[PDB]
Amino acid sequence: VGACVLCNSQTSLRCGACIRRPFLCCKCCYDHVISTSHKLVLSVNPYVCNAPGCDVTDVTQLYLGGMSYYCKSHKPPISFPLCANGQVFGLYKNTCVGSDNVTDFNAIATCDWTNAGDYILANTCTERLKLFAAETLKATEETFKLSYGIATVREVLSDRELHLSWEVGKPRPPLNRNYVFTGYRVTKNSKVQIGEYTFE
Amino acid sequence: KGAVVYRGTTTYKLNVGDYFVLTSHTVMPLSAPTLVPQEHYVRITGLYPTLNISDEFSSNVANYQKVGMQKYSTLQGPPGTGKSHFAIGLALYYPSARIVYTACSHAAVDALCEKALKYLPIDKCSRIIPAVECFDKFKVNSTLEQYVFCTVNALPETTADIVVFDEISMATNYDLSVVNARLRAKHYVYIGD
Amino acid sequence: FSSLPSYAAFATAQEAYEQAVANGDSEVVLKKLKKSLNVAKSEFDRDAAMQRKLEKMADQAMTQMYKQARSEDKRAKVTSAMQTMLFTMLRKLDNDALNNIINNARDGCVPLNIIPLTTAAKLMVVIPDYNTYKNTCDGTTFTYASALWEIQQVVDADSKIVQLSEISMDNSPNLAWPLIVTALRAN
Amino acid sequence: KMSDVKCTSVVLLSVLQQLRVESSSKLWAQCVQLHNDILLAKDTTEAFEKMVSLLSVLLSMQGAVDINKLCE
RNA sequence: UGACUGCUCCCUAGCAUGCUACUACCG
RNA sequence: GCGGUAGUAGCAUGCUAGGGAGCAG
Ligand SMILES: [Zn+2]
Ligand SMILES: [Zn+2]
Ligand SMILES: [Zn+2]
Repeated sequence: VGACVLCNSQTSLRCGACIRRPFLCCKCCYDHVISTSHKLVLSVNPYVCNAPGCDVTDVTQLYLGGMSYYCKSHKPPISFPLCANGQVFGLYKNTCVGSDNVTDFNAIATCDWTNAGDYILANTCTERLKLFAAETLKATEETFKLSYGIATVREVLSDRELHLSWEVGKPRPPLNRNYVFTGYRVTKNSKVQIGEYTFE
Repeated sequence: KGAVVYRGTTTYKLNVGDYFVLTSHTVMPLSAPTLVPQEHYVRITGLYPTLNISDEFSSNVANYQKVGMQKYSTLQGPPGTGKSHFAIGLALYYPSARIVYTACSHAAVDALCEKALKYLPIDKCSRIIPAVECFDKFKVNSTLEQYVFCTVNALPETTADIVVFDEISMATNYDLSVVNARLRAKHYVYIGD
Repeated sequence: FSSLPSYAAFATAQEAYEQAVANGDSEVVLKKLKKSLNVAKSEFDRDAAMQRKLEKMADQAMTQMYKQARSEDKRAKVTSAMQTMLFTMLRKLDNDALNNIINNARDGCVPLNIIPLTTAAKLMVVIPDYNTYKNTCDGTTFTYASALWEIQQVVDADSKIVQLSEISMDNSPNLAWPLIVTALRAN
Repeated sequence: KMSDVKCTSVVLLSVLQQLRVESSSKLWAQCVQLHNDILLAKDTTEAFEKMVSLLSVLLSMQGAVDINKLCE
């Protein structure tokens, strides 16, 4: 329950399909849902069909039912679509402002952070959008650098000479001091104080 | 069949009412595939290159080099064409890879162990004894060891880099799946044709 | 709903209704037209009452099947957890003295209250005050349950290691007092 | 007044429990005794003395900022 | 870490029964 | 111009399920 990211409006809705779960008010969250593939938004409880064994997450297919949210195939007779009238149902559904400027958010949310357009949009947008873009960029970087396994060293060699390998199909990580490895060595159970290293 | 001759190295006295049945096991579901698809590596990776090389088998250095470029490989040779000691000489050419030996028969491991003790060290090699006639002078419960000898029937979960499966003719796809599920490695070596 | 034969009948009924409205047909033709659409509505009432009921029944059955599958998964998980608990607590039994007392029984059956009293390699003593400490756990070694126990660790209710020198008459009020002394079997 | 001091004892023991006072067996036992005696007290003199004794536990720690919480 | 039983309120969902509501079939 | 039979929907009753909560021994 906080201010919206793209609209600075009080909201309890986090876009579940996004990375950092940004706070979005009803209108702008609906715009993000209909203009991208981010068909999952969170609340005090996640927007998902609470009927057991169901796998729908799309807010468009999700309808408010009883004390929980359901889908057309699992809705009670008293059914209420979550995303309707240009806004997804939730708290502050009446005290809402919204913003017509939702194209930038929909573009930056689905970007892989591999094109210069993402950097241009991050440098040219609202301050809240710029901060969200920076946070998501850091999250993507740390998830791409953690998308591999544990580099295992099986032998010990002389000083300043180690044959470090990579994973199966993993590209070569930056050999410069751009990434400073800060792990935690495990003796038998606990991971603590591997030390500070700088690969060169 | 030689009133049936038994090919056992031990002795036993039978009693009244004792019967022998063709006891089989329960085939568990097979998850692991036979082999992962191959891919051409640019460099010799996955195995640690050591600055000292073995000149004991000059006609196998090229074979080891070519194996180090392929994910899974198999050499087509007649029986006795270095079939029993190819992996043994590989474990000494590069003493930096977890070499795991396995066979489709428990009685065929004697041929493997005949010269392995002369070539590979005896002290640093051991065999896990489950709770049919093999060496018992080894050290049991040696989970962390460079060289591991065991059978698919009682093979616990472990990891390695190079796995050699001798006598590939008598092993079926189920046996291959069992070998790949009990032991998980990025390389698989098949000896035979 | 959208692929039933009644849809074509309804379309034909609507076309006939439009033709009658434009031409201005007789009352008998209008009644016959109504008897067609209205009993095609009878057919579709059934297709929206028995088929819709079958869809609800299928959804209910699928939900029950999902619940049963989740129950079986929970049963498997609980079975594995209980089996692992039994197998990891059996391995701490020290079956040497356990077999020594079991085989010494009349028929291999013993009361449960004596197994920890005879074959437990670790004794934990909870002491509420120093007056009971000096009687029971005096010194670095003490005798209890027809055996000799040597203290390896003493802790308080805060689970803080307290040394034997700290258990004094004057130092008693400076310690949390359910003192838990752990001892090992002597031999 | 008496109900007021008993409720203050309740909230004070609540904040003490939130401050991991129960990690100290002696301190938590003393706090529990004081809190239960305040609730069982019949006069607002013994209860207030025990309330001062219990509040001394909160004031004895550095885990609570006393200046910030006194906003008046 | 969160027992057994009993009674009572509130919300929702689906199903059995009393109506009400209109189209036409049938004589 | 007829009794409807039916039907299917606002309304009512009940029965069940699910959730939240209160008291009692
Ligand atoms: Zn917004
Ligand atoms: Zn999103
Ligand atoms: Zn559903």
